[PDB]
Amino acid sequence: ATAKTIDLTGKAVGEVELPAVFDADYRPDLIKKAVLAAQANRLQPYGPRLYSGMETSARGWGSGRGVSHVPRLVNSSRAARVPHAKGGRRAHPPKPEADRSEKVNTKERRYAIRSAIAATTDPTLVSLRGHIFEAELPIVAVNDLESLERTKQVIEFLEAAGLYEDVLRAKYGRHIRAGRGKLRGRKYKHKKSVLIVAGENTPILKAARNLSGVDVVTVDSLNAELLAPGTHAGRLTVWTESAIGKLEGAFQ
Amino acid sequence: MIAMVSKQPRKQRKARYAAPLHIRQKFMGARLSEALTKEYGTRSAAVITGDTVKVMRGDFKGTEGKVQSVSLMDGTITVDGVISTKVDGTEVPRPLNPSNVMITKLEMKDGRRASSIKK
Amino acid sequence: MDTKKFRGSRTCGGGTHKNRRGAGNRGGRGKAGGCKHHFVRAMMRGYSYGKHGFKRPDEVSRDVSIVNVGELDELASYLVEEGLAEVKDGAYHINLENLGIEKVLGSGRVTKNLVVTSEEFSASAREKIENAGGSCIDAE
RNA sequence: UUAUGCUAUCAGGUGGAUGGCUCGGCUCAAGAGCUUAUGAAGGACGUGCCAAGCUGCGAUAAGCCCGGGGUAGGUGCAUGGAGCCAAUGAACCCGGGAUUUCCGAAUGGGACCUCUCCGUAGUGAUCAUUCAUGAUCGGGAACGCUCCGAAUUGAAACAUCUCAGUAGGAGCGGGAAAAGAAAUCAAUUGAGAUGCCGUAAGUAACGGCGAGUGAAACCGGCACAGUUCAAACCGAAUCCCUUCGGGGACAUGUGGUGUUGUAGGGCUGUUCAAACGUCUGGCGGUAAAAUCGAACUUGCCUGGAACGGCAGACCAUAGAGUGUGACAGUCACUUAGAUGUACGCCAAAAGACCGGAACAUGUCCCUGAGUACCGUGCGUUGGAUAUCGUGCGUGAAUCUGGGGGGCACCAACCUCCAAAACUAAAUACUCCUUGAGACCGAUAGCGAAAUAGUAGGGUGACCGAACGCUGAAAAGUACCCCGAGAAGGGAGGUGCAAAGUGCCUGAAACCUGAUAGUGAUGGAACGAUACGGCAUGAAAGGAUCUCUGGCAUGAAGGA
RNA sequence: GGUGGCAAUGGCUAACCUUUUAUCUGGGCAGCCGAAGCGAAAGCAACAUGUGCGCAGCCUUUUGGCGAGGCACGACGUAU
Ligand SMILES: [K+]
Ligand SMILES: [K+]
Ligand SMILES: [K+]
Ligand SMILES: [K+]
Ligand SMILES: [Mg+2]
Ligand SMILES: [Mg+2]
Ligand SMILES: [Mg+2]
Ligand SMILES: [Mg+2]
Ligand SMILES: [Mg+2]
Ligand SMILES: [Mg+2]
Ligand SMILES: [Mg+2]
Repeated sequence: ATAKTIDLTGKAVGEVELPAVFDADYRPDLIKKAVLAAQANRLQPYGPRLYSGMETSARGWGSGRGVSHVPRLVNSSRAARVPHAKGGRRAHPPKPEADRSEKVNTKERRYAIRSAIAATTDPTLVSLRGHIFEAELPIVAVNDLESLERTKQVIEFLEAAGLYEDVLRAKYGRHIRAGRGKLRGRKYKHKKSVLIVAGENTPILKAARNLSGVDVVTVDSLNAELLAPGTHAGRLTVWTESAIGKLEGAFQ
Repeated sequence: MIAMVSKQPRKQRKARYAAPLHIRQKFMGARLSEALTKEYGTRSAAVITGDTVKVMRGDFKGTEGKVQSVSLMDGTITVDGVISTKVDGTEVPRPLNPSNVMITKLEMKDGRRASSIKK
Repeated sequence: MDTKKFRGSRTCGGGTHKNRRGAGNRGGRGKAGGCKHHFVRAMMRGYSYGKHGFKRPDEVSRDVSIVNVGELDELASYLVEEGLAEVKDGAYHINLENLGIEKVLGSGRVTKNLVVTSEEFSASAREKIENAGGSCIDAE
């Protein structure tokens, strides 16, 4: 229902009434649907070229030569163009014309977002999600958190709130992943630590941006995948007063 | 120079591999000593043939010597005293990466060097 | 199909490996054979041969949107509170033109005084509205 | 010592799988988008000190000159020798020039002759102009427009139909192209150029009414933009070239006016005054290479080497990433964020210029012809007696007019004004640039991780590969012995490690040898099961576990 | 079909805009499906339950009762 607000030193200096977005029941299935839909809508078309393995004039020898009936080069016995021939076409490859986007109705996507927002208040979900923290949820901060412009100020606030341990966990838990992703550009497997939600575009977006594992966004740019990374709800999040005020009819 | 335009390893390495010679000059950068960084205002400078450096990584940590030679294509420097004795027994220089050394004394026989280091 | 479940089955649920060759295993392409060997299937799926009737031009032909008097009667208070109808000395004044309906039909009951103006009414709609104390007004 | 063999393992050889790595590929997005007679693209040949391929370049030939950026090295793929260049600022990058053989649109003539003949030294062909001069030609990944135009296939045969106006062909042509300001769409009364997207809708329509084919309008968006002639009236009042003298066009009409539908314009009269637009101008933005850009290279340990572990110190609008002897925010390049930039491009204030808009009056004048329409044939279309095209034939009217409203005609109503012209944007595409990626990871991904359209194959049209990886550093094995040896081997070195040059890892098949078992009286799906011999049984398997017995309870069964 | 959102005062948006670089958030009612059928068409246009049986569940004197859904009628719309 009601939540205390902590100043930059971390002491409660008032009360805020939580909007109706916070007493929404926990729906991991709908959260999973919303996050999977957003991930799928992010995806990018790919596939082999149009005639890859097929730009030959190869034809079969037929019967009477003691060889398989596969197409062969017109001036050699080397087989061509068939999916079981070396250099032949891929049978059933990925198609750039394939449509990977998923649809989720706006009503159930908003329901999933509300469920994920309410999941930021449960200590059991947040600690089970992986986060290390010593604060009391939900964490509402006075609006002056939005006006601070350097990373050191954010560090001081997070330490005063007992949230910086999660940032350190994300920083030291950053690990070089296994496999081909490193060559493709995904060298690290990153952790998620803290979500800061601001009332509007403020200096705290840049100020908290470089913290390890940290996401800083506004209420307008809040979606299911920020509140449930990997389809798991229970993200440790810092709300500001303006964000809580602006969340009154945000997804209802 | 390789901007955050491309965070892809392939594009970074292609840029470095096919770098022009004037870009490979900047690859010879090395950390300045505390006195040099204080009295130049910059944190690093290009290792030039002649200036004194201290090797701070590898088999030759702690050695101080003058840069004998610089190769821009290889991106290596050669330092007096950093050598590889070969099966003959004759002493051959072992090329070093400039990022493994630290400049302690700059060669300033070139009047253009000061602006080359900064601005 | 579930490709993974058939990895090792050889035929992959097709029966003989001589099945699953071409359109010969379907009896032809599309809805072919509807007079000869897919005649009964054509009857079942509605593709039997024949033509029937005629179409009039869309530019003269027209369908009318409808609403039964039960629907109007038993959600008229919602219409008045939503602005599409008004209460004049106790009688609901509903104008179907702003609802998008052009014919009132007579299904249901009429329990209140409805003064309904519409392009057309069924006869039974007329009696049901008039016995409830209201009236029917045609749109000139 | 049983040979020839058989089975298993091991060592080695061969081989090149696997793993790991990747400057390549592929796909998508965002940009940008023509070039060549001032000789292009493409090709041939040449060009390097040692140079064969590729790449670059052109007898000035891996290059020459100028300005800017960069600054200490450079001399392409490709660190070999010897030199040369560079502080007189090279290399490199950005911009601008020069040189630029022969063929090639190829164009003085000719080409089974990439050369050759005349040399009068070259405007080849077709065109415009006054005959000074000018235009066209070839190329460009796809996209665009115009025209010509199959068959396989489906219909479970097949002919109309479908495949499909597809494939293919010919012409034109730009950064876009085409379309485009209603003789329209509607429906009782409305809208108001075109294109593109969504929808209507697999609907209407067509169809051996089979299979199938298949709209549009309305409506919602993206982007918005309107106009110019012909004629009436006027009549040389104009336009072009120029050596500035003049010359050419032009009364078969240059120019002015005018440009349209509940008609408009002209001619006559009155009123209001002038909006759009063109040029100048360059406030200022965009804008080359590029410049700056925080904070550790601290102790100990391991190691060949820390970017690792454990302590310690910091930056963050920078914790994207890559390199560096192993994992790097603080070592280097960067990044976030700021700077600068020649030529250019857009560009506001402010000036110069042709000028615009209403009304009154009407036996007044003008408003596009082998055109619109129609007959007939054919193609095409969903277009059905109601698509569009075009072959033949026929063929109007002139505001008291003409067209349309899905067979024709009559009437009413509604609606427009063709047969002349232009016109941004929204759209398409991907040679190219940048970015990105649940993409591929060397038999994959482009054929090509490119000395790859290469080697090679075909007379030709054309077909078309394989081949990636030493190491941190060449430290790329000195000296010695054998050997005919500039082979190779041994010994000995280097290196953390031979990883010893087609060199990382280094599977199997196959081959050589060793070990265990067996074996010259022996019967064959090469094994499963049980019990034995021999060998092994270090780790990862058991320790009231294994062996051998006693005692107690004991189901079915039961001497 | 399984699992969900919303639900006759219905559901969902498409293109597109908002992207501050494909996500995303907020818009977007055009349209589609449902809401009335029958008929070739012209056209006309229905039960917010009249009756019975009865499962689950509930009550019950353990034999019955009420009985959503279900089933069977009756009535009505329209074509013939
Ligand atoms: K057939
Ligand atoms: K046949
Ligand atoms: K280094
Ligand atoms: K690294
Ligand atoms: Mg051309
Ligand atoms: Mg057939
Ligand atoms: Mg036009
Ligand atoms: Mg067709
Ligand atoms: Mg960084
Ligand atoms: Mg390949
Ligand atoms: Mg390939």
